[PDB]
Amino acid sequence: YFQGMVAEVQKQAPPFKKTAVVDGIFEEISLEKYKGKYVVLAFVPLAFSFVCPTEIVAFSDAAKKFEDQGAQVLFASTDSEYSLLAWTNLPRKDGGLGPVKVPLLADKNHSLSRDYGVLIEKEGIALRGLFIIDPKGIIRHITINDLSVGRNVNEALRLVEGFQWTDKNGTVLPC
Amino acid sequence: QGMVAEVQKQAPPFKKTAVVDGIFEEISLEKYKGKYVVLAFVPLAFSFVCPTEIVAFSDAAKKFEDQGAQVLFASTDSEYSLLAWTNLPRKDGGLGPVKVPLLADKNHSLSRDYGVLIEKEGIALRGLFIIDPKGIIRHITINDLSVGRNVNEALRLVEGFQWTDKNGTVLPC
Amino acid sequence: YFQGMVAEVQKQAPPFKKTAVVDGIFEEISLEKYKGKYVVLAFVPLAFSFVCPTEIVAFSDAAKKFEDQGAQVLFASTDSEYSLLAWTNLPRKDGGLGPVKVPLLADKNHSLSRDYGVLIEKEGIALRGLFIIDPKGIIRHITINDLSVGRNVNEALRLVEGFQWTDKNGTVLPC
Amino acid sequence: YFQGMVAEVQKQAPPFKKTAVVDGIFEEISLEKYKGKYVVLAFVPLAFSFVCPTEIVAFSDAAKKFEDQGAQVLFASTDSEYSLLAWTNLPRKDGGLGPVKVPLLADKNHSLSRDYGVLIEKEGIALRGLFIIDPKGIIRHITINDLSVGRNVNEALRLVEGFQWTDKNGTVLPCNW
Amino acid sequence: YFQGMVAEVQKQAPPFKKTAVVDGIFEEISLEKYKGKYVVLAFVPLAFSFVCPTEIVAFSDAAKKFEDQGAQVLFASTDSEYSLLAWTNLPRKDGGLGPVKVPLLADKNHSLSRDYGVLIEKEGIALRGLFIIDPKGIIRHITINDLSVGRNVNEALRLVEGFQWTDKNGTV
Amino acid sequence: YFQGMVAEVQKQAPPFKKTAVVDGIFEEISLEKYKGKYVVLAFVPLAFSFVCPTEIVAFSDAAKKFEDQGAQVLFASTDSEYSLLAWTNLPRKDGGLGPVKVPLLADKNHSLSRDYGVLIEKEGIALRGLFIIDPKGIIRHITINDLSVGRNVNEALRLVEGFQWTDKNG
Amino acid sequence: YFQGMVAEVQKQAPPFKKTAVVDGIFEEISLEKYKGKYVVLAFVPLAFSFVCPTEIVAFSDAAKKFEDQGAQVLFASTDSEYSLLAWTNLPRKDGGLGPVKVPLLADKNHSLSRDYGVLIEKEGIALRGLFIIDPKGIIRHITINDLSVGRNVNEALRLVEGFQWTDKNGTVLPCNWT
Amino acid sequence: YFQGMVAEVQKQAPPFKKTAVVDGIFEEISLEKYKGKYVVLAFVPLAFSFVCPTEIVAFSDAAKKFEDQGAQVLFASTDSEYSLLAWTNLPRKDGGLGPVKVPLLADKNHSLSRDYGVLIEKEGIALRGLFIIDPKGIIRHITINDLSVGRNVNEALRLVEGFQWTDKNGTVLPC
Amino acid sequence: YFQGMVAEVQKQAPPFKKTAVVDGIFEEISLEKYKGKYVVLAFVPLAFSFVCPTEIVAFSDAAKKFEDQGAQVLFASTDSEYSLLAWTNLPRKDGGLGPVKVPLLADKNHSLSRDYGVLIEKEGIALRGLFIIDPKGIIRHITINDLSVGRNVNEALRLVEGFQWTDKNG
Amino acid sequence: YFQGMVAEVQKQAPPFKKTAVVDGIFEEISLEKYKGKYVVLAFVPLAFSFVCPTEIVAFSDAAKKFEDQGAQVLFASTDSEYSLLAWTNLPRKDGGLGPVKVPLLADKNHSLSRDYGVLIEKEGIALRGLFIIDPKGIIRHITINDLSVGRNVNEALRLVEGFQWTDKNGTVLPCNWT
Repeated sequence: YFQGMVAEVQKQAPPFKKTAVVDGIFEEISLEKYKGKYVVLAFVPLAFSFVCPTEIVAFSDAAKKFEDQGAQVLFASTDSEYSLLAWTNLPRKDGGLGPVKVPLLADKNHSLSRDYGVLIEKEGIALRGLFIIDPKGIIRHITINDLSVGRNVNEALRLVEGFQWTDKNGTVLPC
Repeated sequence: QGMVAEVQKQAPPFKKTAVVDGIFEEISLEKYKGKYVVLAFVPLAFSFVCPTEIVAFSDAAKKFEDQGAQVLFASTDSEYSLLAWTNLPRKDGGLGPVKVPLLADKNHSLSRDYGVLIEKEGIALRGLFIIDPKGIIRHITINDLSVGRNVNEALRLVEGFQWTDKNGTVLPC
Repeated sequence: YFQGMVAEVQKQAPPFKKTAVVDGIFEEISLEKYKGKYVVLAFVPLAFSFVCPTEIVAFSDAAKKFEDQGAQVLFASTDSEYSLLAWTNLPRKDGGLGPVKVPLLADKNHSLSRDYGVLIEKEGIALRGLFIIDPKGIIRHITINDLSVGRNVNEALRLVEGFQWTDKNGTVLPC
Repeated sequence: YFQGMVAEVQKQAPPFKKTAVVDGIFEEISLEKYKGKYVVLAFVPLAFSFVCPTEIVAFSDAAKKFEDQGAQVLFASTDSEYSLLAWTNLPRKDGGLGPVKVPLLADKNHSLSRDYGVLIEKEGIALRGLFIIDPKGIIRHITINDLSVGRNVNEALRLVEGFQWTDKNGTVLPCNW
Repeated sequence: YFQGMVAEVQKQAPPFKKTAVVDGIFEEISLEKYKGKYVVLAFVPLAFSFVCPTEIVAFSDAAKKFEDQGAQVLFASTDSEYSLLAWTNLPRKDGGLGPVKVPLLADKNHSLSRDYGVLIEKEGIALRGLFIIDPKGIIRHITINDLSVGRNVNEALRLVEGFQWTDKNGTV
Repeated sequence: YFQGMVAEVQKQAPPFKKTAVVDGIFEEISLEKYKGKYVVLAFVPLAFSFVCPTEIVAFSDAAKKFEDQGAQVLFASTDSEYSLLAWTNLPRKDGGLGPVKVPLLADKNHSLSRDYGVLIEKEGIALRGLFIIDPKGIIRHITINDLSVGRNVNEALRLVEGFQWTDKNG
Repeated sequence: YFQGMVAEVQKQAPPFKKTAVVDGIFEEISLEKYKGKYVVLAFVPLAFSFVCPTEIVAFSDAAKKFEDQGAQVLFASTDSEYSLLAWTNLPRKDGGLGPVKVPLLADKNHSLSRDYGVLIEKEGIALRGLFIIDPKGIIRHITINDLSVGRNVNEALRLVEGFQWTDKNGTVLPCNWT
Repeated sequence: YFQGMVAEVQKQAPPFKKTAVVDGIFEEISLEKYKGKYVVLAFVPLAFSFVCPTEIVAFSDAAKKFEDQGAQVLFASTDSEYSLLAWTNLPRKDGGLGPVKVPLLADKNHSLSRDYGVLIEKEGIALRGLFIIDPKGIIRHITINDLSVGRNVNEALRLVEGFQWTDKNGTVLPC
Repeated sequence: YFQGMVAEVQKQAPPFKKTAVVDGIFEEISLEKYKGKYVVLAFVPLAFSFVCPTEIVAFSDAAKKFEDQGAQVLFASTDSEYSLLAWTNLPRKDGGLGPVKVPLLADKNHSLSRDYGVLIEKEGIALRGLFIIDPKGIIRHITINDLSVGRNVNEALRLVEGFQWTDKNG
Repeated sequence: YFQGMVAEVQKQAPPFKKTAVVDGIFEEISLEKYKGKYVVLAFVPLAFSFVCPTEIVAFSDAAKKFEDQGAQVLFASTDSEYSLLAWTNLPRKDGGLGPVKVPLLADKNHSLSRDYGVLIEKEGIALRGLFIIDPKGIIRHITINDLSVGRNVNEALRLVEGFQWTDKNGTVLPCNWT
């Protein structure tokens, strides 16, 4: 990897070091921290708002399903740490997300959304990306949607599992 | 003019020789404006991994016709390679006569332009792209070569936009 | 506005038409709107920031005075239109900014905090500023103050009163 | 600082060395002279301006308040050291500035007002700029009142005195002073 | 030779390394494997054409007639090595090319079709080329035939014979 | 075709104008002249050389077969027109060649042999190039040999007859 | 003449537009205003200085003599028009300039000196140049001296009246006479 | 001094080395030769040129008045050294110059006039310039006369005797 | 011909218009007036030269010799017309060449000297050049000796004497 | 001569190396070969050209007169090596120049004709050149004639000796003496 590249499947993923909200406190999160696992990132338009984050509630509520089986879930938004933290902090009648079981990252300089070729430059928001990274820092799987349609946590899950297994074995189940 | 197919933007036009029911016919992305399109790439003509996903992929046609969507496969393999790979039976690893167009990107323009081309290897990737009737790409999937994509994801995601784009209104939630 | 520059005193203010939360609704707001009036532009901390009860309340209390004396204030920040809303809805007794009587002008794509050169792209945060802009669009009083300081409402209305006086009639006052 | 950056807050202020009128005699002034002790650099538009001289007198009275806090006041304009020295040497009552307790600067070569962004290129004069410079030579505040309005010395004083708080505490105080 | 060049007569042949089919097994045949020997480099464009490729069977059946003079036969095309392998396993009756004793190089990225300059960049295929490369790696020969017919078998022997006799004895 | 390009199969033939020996006398020959017959444009290395005559006599003697099939035969070289004409005068026993029935184009400034890129520049000579041009100005065949072995008489004639059929039929 | 060029004899003189001190009031002086007369353009380094430079006085009295001979004197400096104005309103005995009958131009933005090549960039003053510019706008004569020494006014008038004469006759004079 | 700038006031005199006619012989004159003296460089229009006999003779005649304050005088032109030679031999009485006691700097490839900027590009002669240089190599005064006004022995010298003294004093000089 | 070239045989020697010494006075000559005749331009090292007046008087002496064959003799040097004029008015005792019968041009500003490529930028002088311009404006001949040898006038227009007869004229 | 200068008087003679027809066989000729002698280089357009080859015969039959003085004659043309061969194998009655006493250089890639700029570039031929070259490899004389007129040998010799004689004493000769 060099600085100046956009993420491209099969190639080294751009590294980060960023402030993050973990279980209600501030923590510094990097890609090197998780090297040795797979790391899943998913993007969303807007904090503290509608659009019905079906997929985010799915992943975060499904966080456990990722953890044991060998995957690491990460969220991201172009907000600052204070908005994300406040939006896990506050209750649901205040428009909160409630506490979640996965690490959340604040990219407030846009570096990540720029890195993976998601950011909408005019709107300062992100399309719906889903990217999967391996323990060597390579991006195995990417899905991207427009902002009217959601995710599938189970598709990503089994695909993760499969790529994991096939890496060590080098085979792939037939058909 | 690197077009670089990207989500929520116009689809790059391409015109490529393709097989429609065992006969040579020119297929462009122009034909179906007004209809959805799912453009899916396969690694190799006569690949070595497994036949019987492929037999299941080639079988699904009516499912995108009911909800008003077109299926297309493309590869950097030649038009002829794809044809002959429909003409070989499945027992030998082939296909047989099938109902889906098989696009030939040998010239590398299409696959390059959508960013699924591996420039060193001159082979396609696991790509899948959804293009709406007005030309905007609403979805893309990419997997690493070794594991296949899923027809069910495409089928679901096309109808999500069927209903939501159809209404013209926000939805609860 | 050349499609260039940054920000400079005198020469006409960079125009913008974006969005804002005015009194809890999203009114489409442009600086074009306020031609014929003075406009005072003020930048604020990130959502859910860390500040005392008095300072913040002050400028909401004087919010009405700009409406009175013949001028319009624009709160703005590199924050998001939705997050800010969340930070007015949440009442003060619970730690939220509470209701404010001025527009909160939302720049999440960094346009506003970019034209005026207050954004340090590393932090994604805007430094304090006061820009006096006449009905003609000319930037006259520049203030970069800095993160920690109160936006002085008596200096802001001193500016409104005095500048408006000197261009409205033309005689200064000595000394 | 690299040779042609226009001054920007939080970054090393452009260093200068310039002819200056101090206490009726010529002296060279540069950033490096003042090291850690703060510096307040203020520009004045014109020597022998028709504007009220009072803006200046107050500054002298406030200089001592800047001194007790470990700060230093400075003045600058595109006028040459003869115009500025002539504008101090004439009594306050006769239309000049008379003697004052604060240094001046002769920018006759127009370097500073550029590098610091307070210059009007066509007029070859300075705006009302105010720069507050730190021990390590960092610009944490700038204010520009255009040309029709002078500055507020109690404002600037709270700003110096008040940034010493954030510096020496290492923290930001929403309500403190 | 700088990289980026096109094949030129009396000059070093552009180096290449590819995957190639040998008797139904993958092998990396590169170029250097054959140093010290004439190297017959032939391109056959995309397969599956009505016209009869009977001439290639003359080479394949005569390849022991060739090899005795110290030559290595190679064909190539822009298909994938799995594609080539499929057209190699398909018998000749049903439109394939079943038997071969000669390596078939798959260059789909075009490095081989592009580097010796037999290419149509828009068609992603070559013309019908042949390059005879001496033991030093120099291109001694260039033939290019159009798409309608093909090349000629005895010509290659006549020329390779000629360059053997002339390169050995010095007399022309 | 654009100027500066090199010829190739399927592409327009470069135009040129050159001094040439025709049945013993100078003439200005240009490619556009012969549009409407096939044209076999070949090159040969040097005047008063050794391998050349026995080869050249082959196509030269065939002039009636190529003019019967509606073709025109041309050789070219970087030697001077004078060297070709004198060559044509020198009789095969003592002579290099003997008089001949086919036009011969001498490019002494070297620009032509550049145009089709068969010229070996460092030596200022040309290989044995073989080009077949149709009435539309398209090259249907190319052969590039080295200097030690001649081409063939039968192959060009067989090829011209071969492409005629596909042109007119299918 | 084009923007950015340096003043050179035999070429069109760069025009000028500047705020100037004319008889106690501000007036903007331009070159097109004098077309039909010669213009003697001069420069002085700094207002409110010592050593009572008398070159200026010489160009004032001699300005009377020019207008008698039909020429126009102009100074200039990059001192601001307030410094110059204050220094004209200032009586001479105090170190001031006293009253003056010639226009005095303010170069405050340095645009003119860069075009006649008399500007000192790092010191921000103008050399002592002397340019005689005719109705056609051409420079026939150049005198540049170091700032420390005054010009000879008598030579200025000598040659000025000189080139008006030679311009009328269209031929050189072997021996100057007065 | 950098090659390509055309002299200036206060700036190093361009170095040059040019064959010169001195008292009927050829000698190499470089300005380095005169380091430690003042040097004066004047340009005469031509050789055998039509000019008043009295004006030309008087200027040449004074090398004593320059020597007495320790200064060297030099004339120059673009003609070849042989033409100027013939003009120093050819008696004044005949309409010529006559013998002359100061070197004659002739440059027929024009270098000198180019370095000092008096080269008239399309003529090939220089106007009447006279330059004063001190025992450093700095240019203290520059006069470019038009070709129709000769020099003034008193105006060329007066400034010289003045610079010797104003420099020598090393003290400020009262009004 | 181009603007900025030097000079080349057959590329039409750069024209000019330049002040010339003619029979003792100044007269304006260009390479125009002589269209229709040949012109021989020749350069000499110096004016007032200390070297060899004899060859010089012998050079000037031939004028009618070029008029009879329809040719015009001009010389050129970097000495000014005021520097070069004085050199025809001086007797031998002072080193004078004498009054001469052929025009002598002063190229002081170097335009020509540089144009024809004989100039030495360092020395600021021209080597002895010779050019023959034909009525049609084409350079038919050029000779350039180094400075140590003059011109054989026989070598000067001998070539002209040949060109008259090559033209055939009838 | 920096490799990409064109032949110019007093500058290093361009180095060149060529196959040549000398006395009925080939050979390699270089400028490097002769260092220590002068060299007189002449061009002629083409082989079996129907302008009279009297210019070539002149120097050739005179080759020894350009020798005893310690000089060497060189001919060059754009012809091939077998073109000059065929052109030396015709006796003069047939239009050829027969055997020759001087080296005949064959430049068929033009490097010599391009180096000295005597190429006619569109036609790939040569004008009639004559150049004088010193032992130190520097061109002190150049003559170009059109194709229509030859090059007098005697004049050329006259130009050959004097340069030698004056190089030896470093003294110029005012008035020439055979």
